[PDB]
Amino acid sequence: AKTRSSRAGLQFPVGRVHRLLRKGNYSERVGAGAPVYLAAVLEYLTAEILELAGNAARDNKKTRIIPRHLQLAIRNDEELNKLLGRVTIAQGGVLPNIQAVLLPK
Amino acid sequence: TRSSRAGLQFPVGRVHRLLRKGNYSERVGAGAPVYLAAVLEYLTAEILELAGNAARDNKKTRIIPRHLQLAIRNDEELNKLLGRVTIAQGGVLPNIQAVLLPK
Amino acid sequence: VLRDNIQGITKPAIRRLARRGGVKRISGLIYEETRGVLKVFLENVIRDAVTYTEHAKRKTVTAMDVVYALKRQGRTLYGFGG
Amino acid sequence: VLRDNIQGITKPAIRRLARRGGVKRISGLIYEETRGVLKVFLENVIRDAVTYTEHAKRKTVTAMDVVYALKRQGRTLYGFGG
Amino acid sequence: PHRYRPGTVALREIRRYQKSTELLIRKLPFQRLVREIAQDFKTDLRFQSSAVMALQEACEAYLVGLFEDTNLCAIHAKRVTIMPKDIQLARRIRGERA
Amino acid sequence: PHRYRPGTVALREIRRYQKSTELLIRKLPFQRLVREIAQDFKTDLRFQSSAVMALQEACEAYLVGLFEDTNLCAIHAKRVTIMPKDIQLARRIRGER
Amino acid sequence: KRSRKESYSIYVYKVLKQVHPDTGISSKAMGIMNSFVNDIFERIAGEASRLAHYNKRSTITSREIQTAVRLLLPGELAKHAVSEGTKAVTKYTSA
Amino acid sequence: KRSRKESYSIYVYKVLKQVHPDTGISSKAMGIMNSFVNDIFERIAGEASRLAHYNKRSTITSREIQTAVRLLLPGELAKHAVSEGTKAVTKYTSAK
DNA sequence: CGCGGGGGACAGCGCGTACGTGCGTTTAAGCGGTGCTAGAGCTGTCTACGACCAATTGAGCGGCCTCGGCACCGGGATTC
DNA sequence: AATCCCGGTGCCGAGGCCGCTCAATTGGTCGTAGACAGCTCTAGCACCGCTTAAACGCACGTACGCGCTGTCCCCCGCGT
Repeated sequence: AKTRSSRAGLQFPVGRVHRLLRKGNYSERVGAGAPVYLAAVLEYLTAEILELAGNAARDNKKTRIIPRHLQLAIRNDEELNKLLGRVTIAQGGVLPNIQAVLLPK
Repeated sequence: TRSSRAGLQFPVGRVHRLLRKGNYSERVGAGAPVYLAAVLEYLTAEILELAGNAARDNKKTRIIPRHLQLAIRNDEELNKLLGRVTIAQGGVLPNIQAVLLPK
Repeated sequence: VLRDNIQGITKPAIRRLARRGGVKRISGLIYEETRGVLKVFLENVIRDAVTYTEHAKRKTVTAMDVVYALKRQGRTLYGFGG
Repeated sequence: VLRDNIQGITKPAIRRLARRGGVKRISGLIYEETRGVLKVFLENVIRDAVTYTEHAKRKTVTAMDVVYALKRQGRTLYGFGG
Repeated sequence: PHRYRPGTVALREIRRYQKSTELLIRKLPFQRLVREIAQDFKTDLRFQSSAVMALQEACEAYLVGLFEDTNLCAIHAKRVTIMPKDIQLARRIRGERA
Repeated sequence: PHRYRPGTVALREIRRYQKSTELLIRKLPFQRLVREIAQDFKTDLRFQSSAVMALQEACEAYLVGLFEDTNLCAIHAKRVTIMPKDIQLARRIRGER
Repeated sequence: KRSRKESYSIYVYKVLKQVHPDTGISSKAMGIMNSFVNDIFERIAGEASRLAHYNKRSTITSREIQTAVRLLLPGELAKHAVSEGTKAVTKYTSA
Repeated sequence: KRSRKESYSIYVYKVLKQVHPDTGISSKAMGIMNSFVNDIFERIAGEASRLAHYNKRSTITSREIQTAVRLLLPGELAKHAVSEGTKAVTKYTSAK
């Protein structure tokens, strides 16, 4: 185990995150555990979105995740929709939602 | 002092200290604290003028928070700058919707 | 124990706030609706303020914790330490 | 010269945008109103994008200038950098 | 006796409360509500008096502004009376409600 | 011959354009509008083609979300048709004015 | 030979292959995921910077990142993110 | 004992004496001006910090403060503030 | 861009009632005065943790090609 | 009628490998930020009672919500 990612059991790069934290003027000093924690959190959120986006692609008979699948995934999940509430997903569209009073009686 | 050399009442030295202490960039130019301290002095300025007017309109000689609120919310550009700001003990502007008035 | 305290935000208190907001006539169902909204507002604000206090390893919530939380939510407040 | 370009945003185009928003029926005065809205929106964003472009000592507005500007207004955009 | 037409004292109160800046909710009921809500997040907590004052200043300003938008929604429906539907429309547009 | 009742094709168009992600404004008229607005800020400006596409993605998204709030304003007034007063109420509440 | 432009694409591909080994991703979708990672990076790191400043600390440690996740993420998302981060720090410290 | 907390209170007073020598200010209103100055400080400095990173520069010069004022402040307020900034910078460098 | 007609906007009216107004009754907020200690804030020592510098090493990117997921479609299945 | 799901085809971007390099890692010194225990001194909590302004509750009717209708035209559909 030479990499800091293997040492933490992560797929996300602990070394690169530690670099960006230092080259970012966030504080004078960056602890050794901070990049590890962050890369894991970044990895968890990444998995959470790709899980719901791969499901959306499968519902649309697609093997590839296109931006609409990310939009359907985020806007259908309550917490993902809140985390990206002030975010615009390019080529994502909107959720199908027609108001009731517009329906014919 | 650097304030007198620039002709300012606001402290150029303190602003230069805070700019470096605040982790905004590696280095801070010599003109940046002067420029920033002048803008701060000008906005502080703009509020005190309109708030001192409000105090005089309300027959006061001392500015209370309501005078600052009246100044900002009646000035279009100051109201936009502090659009997401709450002035403590400021109240609101007197404004009744028309349809609520008796005819 | 403490229970039902939201009702302490009384009907005339809500009326005074509506008057300052320029409201002339108020439905009867408004008052309970306003109690739920104020609860959510305080919930979102106090939750962030407590998270700030916990990180400071304190048992007393400071006005700065409230100010920092209001700034988080995009409702900046002047006059308490901003 | 270039003049009246805002009319390039046509009536059927504004109609299609309203459909994706779930709008069923559209008044006749909406189209000129929507043009004024879009122009105000474009003015505010392009103003900041140019301000970034000028600071970089460039004559070409990059997509990063727009992305930085959209993030300035609180309308962050994914898929073009940043 | 004597009786003003319905709506006259409402207007006198609007002019009155838009002239002043003092808080409109009684301080102690608001304070006990804050402690109850805070306890559901962390037990055994103390509050600075200024922290509660900061919370009350922010909440009342939030409520006053929300009543302004609510009033505009009722006027939009050709109505003088505000209703929960007006508040729900206001919060929906504000992005608070979904 | 055949005629749908008014509202049928409108509902049909809502479902269609809520399924797709393509831009709904024609590219050339939008680009001419961007160059004119920017020209009234600074003369002799060139645009990366992606800079115009970035401006169009955001504008259409802004107007789509604005028409969503506008639609809710109309329904609150027991109406089905959106009107300029619905847009102005939305932008006022949004803090845009 | 065009300029080196870094991205998170290789790691997004890896995580996607763990969670959906047969599923792919397009150019635009990868650009949004790259913008998502950068956005949340800046949000957490920015909140951590403010926390250190509020407490007169010159250091951003994993404790600052943890509280930043608690203030930023909604409920269940923060809960799992906190455990997945503490799990990685514990491993990194021992080895 | 004693503890020391800095504020812009003395400079706001000096500035208040310019426009309104016959008018004072309360402590609450003084705390709002302190919040106002701090808030506007953070917004300009944060915008200037992003300007430098966007253009791959390590320094925040007056040109970054100048551009930050034009992005933040609205129209006439910005024109006026740029006048203050350039004037004070000129008077400062002409008094080295 | 025009054509043609359908239903939605809007205005007028009327009914039904909810909310404003007033008074008498009732409740607790506000006041200021006193007493208690918890906890914040100041203080004082020691040292662990991170910067900072240098030298070695592979993790990560551009550049590369092939290959398959899927955009494209013309026919048949279905559902308003 | 218009829209959908299906089986065939087809092409270009995914997803993979080639190999170079530069960012990460390693081994190491120096000092300081901040942990920690010690100390004091503010203000937060508690509790009480004299005062009374505010809140509560009910009675009355007034004028506003909304339900109905009726008309007139402003959008929707559709062919060119």
